[PDB]
Amino acid sequence: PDSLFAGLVGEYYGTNSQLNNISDFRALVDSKEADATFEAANISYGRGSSDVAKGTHLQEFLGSDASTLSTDPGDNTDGGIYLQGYVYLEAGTYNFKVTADDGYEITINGNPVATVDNNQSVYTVTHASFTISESGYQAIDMIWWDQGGDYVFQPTLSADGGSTYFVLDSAILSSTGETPYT
Ligand SMILES: CO[C@H]1O[C@H](CO)[C@@H](O)[C@H](O)[C@H]1O
Ligand SMILES: [Ca+2]
Ligand SMILES: [Ca+2]
Ligand SMILES: [Ca+2]
Ligand SMILES: [Ca+2]
Ligand SMILES: [Ca+2]
Ligand SMILES: [Ca+2]
Ligand SMILES: [Ca+2]
Ligand SMILES: [Ca+2]
Repeated sequence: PDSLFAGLVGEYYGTNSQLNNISDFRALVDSKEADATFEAANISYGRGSSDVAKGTHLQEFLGSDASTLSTDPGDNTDGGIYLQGYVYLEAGTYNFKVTADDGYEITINGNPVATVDNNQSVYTVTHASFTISESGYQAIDMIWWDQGGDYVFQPTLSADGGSTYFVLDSAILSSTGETPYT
């Protein structure tokens, strides 16, 4: 049975190879078991320095979510996270605005809705709008990585045409698509 919690299922992967793009990180995820798992209940991570994959930097980056880590990974040069689960959204129009170092991809109901397919120092992109056709728990997944140096990841979402944005957190996240009461 899968744990029901108000968050996404988190997996962390580290590597001593260079992560240059989304393909490289997804290949890392498919290559092995997660180096750690966690509950992603407050998806606003970092900012920090001196490589996410070194020392306790992952714990610092994950902050409020670090207390759910399954283990303390050893050192790597490069690393990233894969989050998957569900997000409660009412039918309507939305767009992401993401602050990140390095890149990332977010999908909703299997369709990319926010993509940065390269390394970058901290940058904020306002992404194109997408529609939700039916109110309820939408499938969501995210990948983010750090090739080294600084690291930050804060996807925010707007329901009102970019006037206000919110962090994805325990108010609307579900690990399985059932209603969490945690
Ligand atoms: C040179 O380092 C800078 O740029 C790279 C991307 O090239 C980022 O990954 C890193 O965090 C940032 O500090
Ligand atoms: Ca895997
Ligand atoms: Ca460590
Ligand atoms: Ca924090
Ligand atoms: Ca905590
Ligand atoms: Ca730069
Ligand atoms: Ca690297
Ligand atoms: Ca970096
Ligand atoms: Ca505003």
